[PDB]
Amino acid sequence: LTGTGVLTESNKKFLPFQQFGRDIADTTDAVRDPQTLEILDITPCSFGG
Amino acid sequence: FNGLTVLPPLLTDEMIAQYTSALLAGTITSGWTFGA
Amino acid sequence: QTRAGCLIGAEHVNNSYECDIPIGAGICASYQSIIAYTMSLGVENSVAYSNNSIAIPTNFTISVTTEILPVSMTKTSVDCTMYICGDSTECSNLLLQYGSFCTQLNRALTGIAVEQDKNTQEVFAQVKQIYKT
Amino acid sequence: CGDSTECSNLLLQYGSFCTQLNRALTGIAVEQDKNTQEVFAQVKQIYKTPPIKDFGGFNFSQILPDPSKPSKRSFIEDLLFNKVTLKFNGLTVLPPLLTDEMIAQYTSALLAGTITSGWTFGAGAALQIPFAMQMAYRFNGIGVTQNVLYENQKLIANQFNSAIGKIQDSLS
Amino acid sequence: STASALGKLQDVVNQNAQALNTLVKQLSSNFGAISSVLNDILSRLDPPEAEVQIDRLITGRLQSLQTYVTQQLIRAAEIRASANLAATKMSECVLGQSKRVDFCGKGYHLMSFPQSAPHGVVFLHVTYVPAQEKNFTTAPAICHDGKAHFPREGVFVSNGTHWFVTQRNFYEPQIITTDNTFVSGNCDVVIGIVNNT
Amino acid sequence: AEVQIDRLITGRLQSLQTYVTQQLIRAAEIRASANLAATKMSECVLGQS
Ligand SMILES: *[C@@H]1O[C@H](CO)[C@@H](O[C@@H]2O[C@H](CO)[C@@H](O)[C@H](O)[C@H]2NC(C)=O)[C@H](O)[C@H]1NC(C)=O
Ligand SMILES: *[C@@H]1O[C@H](CO)[C@@H](O[C@@H]2O[C@H](CO)[C@@H](O)[C@H](O)[C@H]2NC(C)=O)[C@H](O)[C@H]1NC(C)=O
Ligand SMILES: *[C@@H]1O[C@H](CO)[C@@H](O[C@@H]2O[C@H](CO)[C@@H](O)[C@H](O)[C@H]2NC(C)=O)[C@H](O)[C@H]1NC(C)=O
Ligand SMILES: *[C@@H]1O[C@H](CO)[C@@H](O[C@@H]2O[C@H](CO)[C@@H](O)[C@H](O)[C@H]2NC(C)=O)[C@H](O)[C@H]1NC(C)=O
Ligand SMILES: *[C@@H]1O[C@H](CO)[C@@H](O[C@@H]2O[C@H](CO)[C@@H](O)[C@H](O)[C@H]2NC(C)=O)[C@H](O)[C@H]1NC(C)=O
Ligand SMILES: *[C@@H]1O[C@H](CO)[C@@H](O[C@@H]2O[C@H](CO)[C@@H](O)[C@H](O)[C@H]2NC(C)=O)[C@H](O)[C@H]1NC(C)=O
Ligand SMILES: *[C@@H]1O[C@H](CO)[C@@H](O[C@@H]2O[C@H](CO)[C@@H](O)[C@H](O)[C@H]2NC(C)=O)[C@H](O)[C@H]1NC(C)=O
Ligand SMILES: *[C@@H]1O[C@H](CO)[C@@H](O)[C@H](O)[C@H]1NC(C)=O
Repeated sequence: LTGTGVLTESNKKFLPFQQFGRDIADTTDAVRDPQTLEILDITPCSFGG
Repeated sequence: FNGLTVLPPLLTDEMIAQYTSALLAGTITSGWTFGA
Repeated sequence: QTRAGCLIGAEHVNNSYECDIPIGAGICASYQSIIAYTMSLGVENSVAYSNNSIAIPTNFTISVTTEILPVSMTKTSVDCTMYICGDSTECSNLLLQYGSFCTQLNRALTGIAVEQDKNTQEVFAQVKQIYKT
Repeated sequence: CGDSTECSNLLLQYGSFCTQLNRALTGIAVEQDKNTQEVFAQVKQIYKTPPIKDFGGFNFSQILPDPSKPSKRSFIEDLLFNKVTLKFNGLTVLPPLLTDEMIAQYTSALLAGTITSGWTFGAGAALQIPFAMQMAYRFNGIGVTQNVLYENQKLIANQFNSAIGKIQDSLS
Repeated sequence: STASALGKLQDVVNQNAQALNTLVKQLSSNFGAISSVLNDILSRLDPPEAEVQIDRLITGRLQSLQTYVTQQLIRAAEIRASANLAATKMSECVLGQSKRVDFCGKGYHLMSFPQSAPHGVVFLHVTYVPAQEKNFTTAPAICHDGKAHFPREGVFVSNGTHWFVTQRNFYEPQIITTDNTFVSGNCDVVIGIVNNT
Repeated sequence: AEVQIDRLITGRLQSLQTYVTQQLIRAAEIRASANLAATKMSECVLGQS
């Protein structure tokens, strides 16, 4: 799963069979690392005109 | 966000309320005479 | 069966009430079970006209009614390259030869936003000073 | 696609343009219906003219509904209807919610209310007022004292009748 | 208590949100290409036909964006019309008493009060509505001494025995006097005269 | 046949979108006319102007 953004600690709960959640419109919002099996949070860095 | 942004309105809700209150006090105390 | 089409699951009624869920061709349905009937315009009355009779009211009431009007919407801006290419170089190069669509695309949205601010300003800022009760 | 499975599969991957198209068309249709509703349904009840008609010499016979015709439409309305003249592969025409008969009913109700009551029935409950006693007010609203109307009642009625005949002749 | 009263504003908000949401959702459409994700199609081919696939994506997304802009323009025109109407009502009913029938409020108008709303305005119109009618007998003129008297302002009524002049919107009789009626010639031509003093 | 079907689909879709847009413009015009008609109905039939 390839994507760009900043990674932070997340308190959301995955069931032991999911791998990565989303919120709406199919935009990834939380990913669990394959190694330490920890749920993170994804937010892209700000852009502006 | 995916390259799509929302911009804040120039007038915040507070000054909108201020306009409404000014209009309403004017129409109570003065009537219509403050419209000219 | 009606002019609008074929209706299944509702039973006809010879009466006539107000219209709840409009169906068409002058008929509509409502809930008692579900019934479909003919729309009724309202209570029919015959005003007692003559050539030497008038009716003058004797009392009055004061009523207060609401009226709602939208005046604005959210101002939105868009970026072409981020939206279409998703931060890629070759995609940007390919898009480069399509001429300048993006200039007028952004121009239209900018005009929309300016118009929104103008709308609110002209609707509300009808006074010069700020009075106080 | 014209009822073809492969065309439908190919079209399926073009996103959801069709939902937007159908939504827009449905919005247009609902707008049409609400449009007619707001322009015509301006009254709360349905009024009726008295069986005997003596409007101070004025003559609305060419404008009031005629019971002979089943549609109960006035003569001018029939002329207008006869003047103008007007489902294959997905196109469909839906009938209006209000048929012509109820449109004629609202027209007749408005017209009979404004003959008898005046402007009052739009602002509460209709009140009786003789028609010769109503045009007087309508003079008093344009800077002409009511003194005129009563002294020229018959002439005004004749002019109104002649105009209402000439309008029919020109239209026909 | 009653809900579903702020219908128009809620519908406006929902329309804008839905348009934005479907515009975002359009990004996951193949549009006739092998995949809707750009990185994979770049990483799974060579430029010769990768540029063709990217051309497909560019065309599709450009059409989507163009359609979205067009809808925005149409809705903006409609909202501008509504805002112009709102400004007219604000300047004609709030800052003055209106005379045009059924412009603001059902009945005779008295005043209006504005209140803000998340994306619009709410008017409270105060109107005057008569009630408790009655029945009377009228006559367009009064013959006295052979002359005709017409009312300065009001209308003639009678409760069966005596005649009075009243205002036209609230039952208030007054005895007829030569200072609220004016003369116009002799009464042999008006249709509806009645004898009185 | 896939490419030919794609061409036909694109052309017909473009035509349909054009038709819908013209319908929308005409509908806005008709709505403005009907608003004027309703105003005239209220102001001139239900009272003097
Ligand atoms: C991959 O191997 C490493 C090395 O052991 C695992 O890391 C250990 O994880 C457990 C439980 O999470 C800890 O108690 C150990 O202290 C960790 N060891 C080190 C050296 O950090 C890791 O969990 C493994 N990943 C898997 C199995 O998915
Ligand atoms: C006009 O209407 C008002 C109410 O709309 C009447 O006021 C009521 O009068 C009765 C008897 O006098 C009282 O029992 C009620 O409590 C009154 N209501 C209010 C709200 O005050 C008034 O009497 C009517 N006047 C005329 C002349 O009809
Ligand atoms: C009101 O106007 C109508 C207009 O049609 C008059 O009806 C005509 O009356 C004349 C004379 O009686 C007849 O020769 C015509 O044939 C009638 N026309 C129709 C279509 O019936 C009617 O008489 C008028 N009423 C009054 C009281 O003047
Ligand atoms: C004014 O008088 C007329 C004539 O009597 C009234 O009209 C009738 O009123 C009676 C009331 O007993 C009803 O039964 C009739 O049905 C009415 N006639 C019609 C044609 O509807 C009228 O109601 C009176 N107005 C007021 C305000 O009392
Ligand atoms: C019509 O109204 C007039 C004036 O109000 C009435 O005349 C007087 O009515 C009072 C009672 O309201 C009596 O005490 C008087 O004797 C009446 N006459 C005079 C000269 O004052 C009249 O009675 C009313 N008639 C009807 C039928 O309502
Ligand atoms: C109001 O209408 C009545 C009834 O139609 C008219 O009364 C008629 O008056 C004439 C004389 O003017 C008599 O020859 C009739 O017999 C009366 N008819 C009835 C049924 O009694 C009255 O003239 C009309 N008045 C006005 C001003 O229009
Ligand atoms: C109103 O009063 C006039 C004036 O008296 C009446 O007109 C007279 O009527 C009588 C008999 O009807 C005649 O002998 C006179 O020649 C008429 N003129 C005059 C100057 O007296 C009239 O009849 C009365 N009634 C009405 C309804 O007008
Ligand atoms: C309606 O009336 C017709 C004839 O008057 C009758 O045949 C029919 O059964 C009636 N329907 C109902 C639901 O009463």
